[PDB]
Amino acid sequence: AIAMEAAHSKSTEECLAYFGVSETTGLTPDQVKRHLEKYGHNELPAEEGKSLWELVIEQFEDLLVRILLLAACISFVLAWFEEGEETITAFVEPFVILLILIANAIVGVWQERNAENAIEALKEYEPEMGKVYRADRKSVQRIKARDIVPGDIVEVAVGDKVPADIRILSIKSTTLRVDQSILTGESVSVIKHTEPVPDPRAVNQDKKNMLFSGTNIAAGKALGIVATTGVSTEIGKIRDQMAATEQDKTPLQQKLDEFGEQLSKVISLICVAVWLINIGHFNDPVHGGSWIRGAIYYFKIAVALAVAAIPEGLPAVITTCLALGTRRMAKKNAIVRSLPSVETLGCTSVICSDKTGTLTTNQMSVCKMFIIDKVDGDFCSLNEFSITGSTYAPEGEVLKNDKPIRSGQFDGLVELATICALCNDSSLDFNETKGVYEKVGEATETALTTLVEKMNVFNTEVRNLSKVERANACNSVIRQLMKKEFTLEFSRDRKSMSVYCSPAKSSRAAVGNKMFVKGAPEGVIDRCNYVRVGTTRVPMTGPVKEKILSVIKEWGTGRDTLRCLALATRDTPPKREEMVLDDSSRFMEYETDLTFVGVVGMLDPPRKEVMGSIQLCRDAGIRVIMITGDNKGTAIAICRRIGIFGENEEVADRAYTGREFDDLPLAEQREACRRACCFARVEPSHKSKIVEYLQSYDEITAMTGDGVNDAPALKKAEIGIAMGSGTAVAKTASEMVLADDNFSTIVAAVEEGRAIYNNMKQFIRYLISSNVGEVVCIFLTAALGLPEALIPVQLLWVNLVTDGLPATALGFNPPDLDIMDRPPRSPKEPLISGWLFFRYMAIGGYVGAATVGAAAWWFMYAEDGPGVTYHQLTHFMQCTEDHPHFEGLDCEIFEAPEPMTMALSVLVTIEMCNALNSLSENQSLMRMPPWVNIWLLGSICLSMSLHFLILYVDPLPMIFKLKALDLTQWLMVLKISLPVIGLDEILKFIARNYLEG
Ligand SMILES: Nc1ncnc2c1ncn2[C@@H]1O[C@H](COP(=O)(O)O)[C@H]2OC3(O[C@H]21)C([N+](=O)[O-])=CC([N+](=O)[O-])C=C3[N+](=O)[O-]
Ligand SMILES: [Mg+2]
Ligand SMILES: [Mg+2]
Ligand code: NA
Repeated sequence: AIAMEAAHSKSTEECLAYFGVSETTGLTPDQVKRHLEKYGHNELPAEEGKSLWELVIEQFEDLLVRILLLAACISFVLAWFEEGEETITAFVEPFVILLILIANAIVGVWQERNAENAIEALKEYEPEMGKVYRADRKSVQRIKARDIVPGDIVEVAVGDKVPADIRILSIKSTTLRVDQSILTGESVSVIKHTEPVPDPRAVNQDKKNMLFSGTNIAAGKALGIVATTGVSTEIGKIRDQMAATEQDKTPLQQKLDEFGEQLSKVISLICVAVWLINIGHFNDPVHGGSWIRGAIYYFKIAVALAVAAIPEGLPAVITTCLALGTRRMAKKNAIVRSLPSVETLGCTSVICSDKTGTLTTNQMSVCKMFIIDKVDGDFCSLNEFSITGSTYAPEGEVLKNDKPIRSGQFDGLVELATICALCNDSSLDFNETKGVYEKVGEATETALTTLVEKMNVFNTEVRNLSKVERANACNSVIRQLMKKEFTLEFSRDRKSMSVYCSPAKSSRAAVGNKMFVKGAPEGVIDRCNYVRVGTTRVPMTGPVKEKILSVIKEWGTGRDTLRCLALATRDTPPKREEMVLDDSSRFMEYETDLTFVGVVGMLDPPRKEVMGSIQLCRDAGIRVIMITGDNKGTAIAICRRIGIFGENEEVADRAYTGREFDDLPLAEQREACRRACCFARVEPSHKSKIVEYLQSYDEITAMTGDGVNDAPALKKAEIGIAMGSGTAVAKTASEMVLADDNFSTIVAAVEEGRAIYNNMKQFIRYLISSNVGEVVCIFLTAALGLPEALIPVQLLWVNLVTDGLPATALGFNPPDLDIMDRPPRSPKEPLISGWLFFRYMAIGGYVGAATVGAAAWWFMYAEDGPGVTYHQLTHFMQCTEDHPHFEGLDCEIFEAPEPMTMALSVLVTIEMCNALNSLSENQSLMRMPPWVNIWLLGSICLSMSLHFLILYVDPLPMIFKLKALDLTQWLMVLKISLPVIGLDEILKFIARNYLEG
């Protein structure tokens, strides 16, 4: 018994005992190390996978490979029992088949392993984490879930993942709800308690005092103690049940297997059609005149073709593509959770992004602020100000009219600054490490803390105070004046919050306790009946309200697009008891009969790149919808400002608020979505509905989200996008995660999606095309009787290079060139277009011709070379027998190692040229010089060394039936290959200047 048995049936002390730790200290470095060695890291077994060798063996089991590797033994164990003994070639022949076949598996394992690596390494970008308490310090630590030792103290809050099996110690919140969907199969969140369950053998649905490793905190916060980790996890003892869940294949991978297998069919027919037509040649003297031998040799030709020219692993290539793709993506702060996601991402047609934080920086600060100044019936003067310093740091002055003043010398600004600090839940904190201050709570509010500290409306000291105390200086001071009794926080219905305070130097304070109100101006204003003019209060007249509002609009609608709130108090607050501090609806009741003090106005600029990334979207034909927390006015403004909306365009109907939407009928809602770009003050549901309608127009939609309650809409979206600083519960629902929470990154991701598509297309063209040619060649020698240009072994070598090195080097092609200037790709369109197929044949076929051509040339038009048998090079089987056409031509010439070291000498170089045509799908080599993909270029040279080496190191060429050639002859190779560069080039030009899309 290594595990703590039935903690579900124990008390909190019985659990704090078994390991021995306090919920203040946590596990000491000692016990940390001790449990780390006795129980081990909280993670599954480092499963091995397989060995190279064994995998190679597995690959050696094909119908064709078993057949061929045997059909070569027959022709060898026969070439020994004949009459005419020169056995060396037939001896080494089936062995080379073996060596080559092995080298197939070599690259096989090589590339798959490469694909496997780009999978695992994705997880390095987003490790598992959790909050713990250990003896080190009394603060909250975060660590990788593998670093959690069964025994330490775990902290869980709204949006986190239970990193281990914990027994609940303290329900920090009030109602603890847990998303156990992954294990218990119960999506609906369950409530949790600290009472001990009786039955130790109780089912999960009963152990409602336990939190399971992989379940998600849905509502509230909690503390607990770890009982088991590693494999003994309630989930870990089930993960042995299913190890293989890659159940599903993208419609693209599908469409590809469909086509590629369908090609396998044609490749097979025009294979046993090659062997079949050569039946009258089963009795030739060279075959010892044996039907059996005849069928053996040509059977080798057909099968050898089958084995090479057949597509070795199409589904693998897609994989190679995504692997490599996701690697670049993740490197760009685009963490792609699912694989199919990426394929889809290319087709992204719509992007729903949130303004706050994603489209803007969220560097919250207060730009301007105003208060009433003089009121005389219709005369109403304002006090406009400006506060310098966009930072969260209190390093700025409060200008008035471009001249700095002293906030304190205005009573309006006094009450103002107080409201701020006393309506503030967050505050600041100087950080020593980074050497800067940082928010502590909601940034909206913090910017307020900053303002107060900048205002210093009590002239308190600063320079003599440390940069640590400095941060909460004036704030503390304001707390010294007022005691925060209770708070009535926000509610999207009334749009505000209030606090309640009593004076400092006062014990019997009846008419000394006040109420501080901060909320959106819209509303806060309408519930104001008085206006504070310095330390006075005059009745809140129409005209005043009228002006107040005019400014608020100027600011919000201005080239500053300012989020501004209105601050006010209640001098006549209901009895410290008359308030029932429970019901939200009642809270607005108490927040009436107010005095309007002032209006702050605040900024959170849009990320620099954004403008550009949006303009780009327009180019790539993608649509962009901003969802924001601002009113329609400000939202439209922001939209105009960042290029979502034009400077002058009529947006009347292209932007909605939650309300407006809801006040629409559904048939018209669906209608809106088709042209909407800006949504404001919407509810979490609205997202999902928006997505819905966007689907209804066959849009591929990216949806940003980061809230627990976002999860449904994200999940409904084609591409869910969760923020890196978002709920993990949100991320579990999303297809991709934004490391840098940036809208610009989204856009880059989409671009990458498109580029990957291209690379997939590149690896394909060159594959399929090369192989097309690989067949036509061997079919021509069969359709013309020509002494075959390549023999089985020669062909399997070339193949074993073409799809071995220069092929994989295409996995290193850079992105294309007009990739973003075209409209988004449709998931509906076919993988290989009609024109593309033709392109494949054109090149492919061409390669066969220049393969038999290379032979044809060394004979008929054989310059300075033997043969020169102009006509009837066709029949060569009529030579030993019917030789009245023989003239200075020995028969053993159609068996010369020259036409071979021509065909093959050309093919290998033609494949190099083809590899270069496959840099860009449509873009010329003039626009995309071949010196662009260094790696590919490298493969060429490597391959070239092997070709030379199989011609110049005697063991090789002899065994391969190949004699090297002179320069006067290499010229023919080039003069015969390079025309492909040009042919494809021509074709690309038509695809380019005629069928752009
Ligand atoms: N559905 C909605 N309907 C109306 N207003 C909303 C809505 N959603 C958010 N808001 C308000 O829009 C703002 C968010 O940007 P975003 O990132 O959300 O797009 C939010 O700021 C405050 O109320 C919020 C707020 N608060 O806790 O959330 C507290 C406030 N306070 O009293 O201190 C004031 C808010 N305010 O808007 O004035
Ligand atoms: Mg092949
Ligand atoms: Mg938000
Ligand atoms: Na989803």
